[PDB]
Amino acid sequence: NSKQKVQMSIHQFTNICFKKCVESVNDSNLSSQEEQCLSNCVNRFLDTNIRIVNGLQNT
Amino acid sequence: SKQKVQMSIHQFTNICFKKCVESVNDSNLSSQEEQCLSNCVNRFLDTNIRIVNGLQNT
Amino acid sequence: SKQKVQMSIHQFTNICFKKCVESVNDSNLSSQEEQCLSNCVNRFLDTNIRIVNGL
Amino acid sequence: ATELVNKISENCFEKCLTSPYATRNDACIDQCLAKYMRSWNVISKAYISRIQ
Amino acid sequence: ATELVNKISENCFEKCLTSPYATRNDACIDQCLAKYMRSWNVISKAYISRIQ
Amino acid sequence: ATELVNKISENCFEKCLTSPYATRNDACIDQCLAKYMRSWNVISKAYISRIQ
Repeated sequence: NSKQKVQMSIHQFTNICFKKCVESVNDSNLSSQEEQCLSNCVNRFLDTNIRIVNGLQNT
Repeated sequence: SKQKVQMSIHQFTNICFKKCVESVNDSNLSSQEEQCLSNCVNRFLDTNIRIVNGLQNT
Repeated sequence: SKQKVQMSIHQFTNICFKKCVESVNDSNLSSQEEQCLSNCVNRFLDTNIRIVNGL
Repeated sequence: ATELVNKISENCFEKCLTSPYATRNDACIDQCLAKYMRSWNVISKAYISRIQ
Repeated sequence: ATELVNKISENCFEKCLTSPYATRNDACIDQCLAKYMRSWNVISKAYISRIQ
Repeated sequence: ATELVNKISENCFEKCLTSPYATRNDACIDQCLAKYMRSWNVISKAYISRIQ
């Protein structure tokens, strides 16, 4: 791996996904719903990257 | 400035794509969205000049 | 200091201008949108401190 | 050339997927990619025709 | 164009122009520029007055 | 390192404060910070489990 880059991406993903999944701050606890949205969001984002990069070669 | 062509085109594309493409249903640009896309770039460039002129005017 | 001040002012301006300047139809800032503008900067700085202390 | 990848990803993520992001939707991404590259071409054309 | 120039352009583009972007609107941009520089002044003033 | 601080600030600024930016909503910021760091943990976990 690369310790430095491992952090890098996590910051960016967190920044994108937090906006999209944390709709409001009323308690300090993450709900069931917003925790799963958060991990789906990251995965779905990675899936997109691969789809895009694969697609940029073939085509 | 063979690199600065890419760098701007990337950025304009990013701004204009958001503003002119209201949905992805086919892999094609319609006429309306194609003209919006070129207007958007031109209008943007016009703005830059107006701003920079205005900054040295002031 | 010299450069770093400008860079913050640029970004604060960029954030706050969006949030406070709703519709342009003259070149004057009103009394209201002027106070929103200065509040916005202060409130932003307060937030930074709260966050960094908290971290 | 590689940051590009991230911007398309963002743009296409916003238009093809929604909270809670359960269902993967690759038909929409492919289209969105295609649509994106066509947009790029039009903008670069418009842009260059302006630098005389 | 410098970092500042581009951000004003973006801000004023958003507030003075709408799709399909056929019709230019220079009067609005000039105002928006003026209004932008006044905003800058107010923010820098507020900012410096808070450096202790 | 410090870049993080600014992004949390932006995110929490957007969710806790709305123009006219009159009053300090500190209770909300604290929560938002707490909620932000929990989000970070979940993403890093999801992320690392992917790269296996």
